Amino acid sequence: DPFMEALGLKVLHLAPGEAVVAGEVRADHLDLHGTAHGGFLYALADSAFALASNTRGPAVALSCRMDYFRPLGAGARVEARAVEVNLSRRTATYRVEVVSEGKLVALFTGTVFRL
Amino acid sequence: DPFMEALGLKVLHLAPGEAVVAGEVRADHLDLHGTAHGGFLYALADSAFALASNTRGPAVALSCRMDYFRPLGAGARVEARAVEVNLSRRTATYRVEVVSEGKLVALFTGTVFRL
Amino acid sequence: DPFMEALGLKVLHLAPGEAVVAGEVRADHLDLHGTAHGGFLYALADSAFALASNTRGPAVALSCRMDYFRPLGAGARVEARAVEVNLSRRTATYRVEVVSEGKLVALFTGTVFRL
Amino acid sequence: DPFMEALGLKVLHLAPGEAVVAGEVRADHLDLHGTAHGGFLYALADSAFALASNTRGPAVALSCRMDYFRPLGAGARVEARAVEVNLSRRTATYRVEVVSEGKLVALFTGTVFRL
Ligand SMILES: [Cl-]
Ligand SMILES: [Mg+2]
Repeated sequence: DPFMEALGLKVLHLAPGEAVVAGEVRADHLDLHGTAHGGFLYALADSAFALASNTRGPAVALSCRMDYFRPLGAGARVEARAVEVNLSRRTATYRVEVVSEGKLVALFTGTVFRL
Repeated sequence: DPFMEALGLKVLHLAPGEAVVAGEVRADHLDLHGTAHGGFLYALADSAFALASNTRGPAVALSCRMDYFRPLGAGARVEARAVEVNLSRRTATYRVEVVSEGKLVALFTGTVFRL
Repeated sequence: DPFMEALGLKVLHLAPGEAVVAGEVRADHLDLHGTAHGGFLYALADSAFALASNTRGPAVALSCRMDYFRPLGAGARVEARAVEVNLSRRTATYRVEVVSEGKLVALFTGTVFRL
Repeated sequence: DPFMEALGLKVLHLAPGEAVVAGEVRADHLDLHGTAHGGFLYALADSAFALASNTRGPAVALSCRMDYFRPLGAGARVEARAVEVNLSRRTATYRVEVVSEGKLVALFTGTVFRL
């Protein structure tokens, strides 16, 4: 995955219906506030979401939600843990918890269309 | 904005409560499908969202939704147009339309907490 | 629609990809705070959403988002105005504005899976 | 809660950061398809969401997401089980699972603004 690699993300866990992607907030991931850009944290969660969902077969995202709980400073290590919430014949939904220092710093919810 | 620059995004319009950010889907923005990664398109929309929201004063994102309508291939030019939907004293909501070739390819909805 | 009827909702306008549903905040629509229950406002928006999407053929709702901006008191007349944002072969997305006395009370965003 | 009462909903469990609300899909809860109206299921989840969040002090809902997985028929007994995902100084987020006959019917995600 080009974008994943470009962001320095690594797959730490992969299994049917699940995946964990980890990354560090680098200097090129900060925003106007000096903290982790919302797009970086989303990209992280979305990547885990893409991996987990596609273990069930080709799937494309339809709708995703991202809830942010605490701004992260440069150097933070973040992990996105994707778990399967629902698996239908044409769609599937996953929950992705974004964790840093053992606490949930963001919550991602996404649904895909199964090809 | 470091992440914005790292993704090759440019601000094309800025005004009270609004902003337009544009970018091109580069080789480092593709995903496992060979099309624009969901995180790239979100980062684009989120950047316009951040700019528009912060014209009203310091604001941080609370919850955002991204709805994807068509996968984009390498080289696509994309524009994220942010408009203010609601402005309250402690929160504000924006709609961000992602357009390519004159058509809406994604819809972003986000709410911020005003600092 | 039984639930619509039960809540006293009326279809004011219905055309390709759009619909307007109206209702009044009744005594049986209030929450403890004494204002319009979030579920009532959602039911109103969801009803317009359903009618607008049906104009394109049978479909089932997948994911919906409701953003609340202002509280409504008992007796308020309110409307849900749905418009089509995207129509694809397999899904469709609509925006629904909940309005009362000329003010935007809430914003509903929803996607359906076309059957 | 008037609206809760009107829909026949019952509070089964209420503890710090969590709540369980139960109800039955009645004749006045159906849509045209003859299945549980999306607004009824949302009202159920929203009610548990409200009760769970109130355990932390007064708060108003900002943004909520509802993901529908399975249709429910008339007479079905259903429950909304809310759990706290995040508690911050100014906001809080909850996950609410809508269950019937041991199956996950829908997933509700909501954030409140703490007063
Ligand atoms: Cl959402
Ligand atoms: Mg009644």
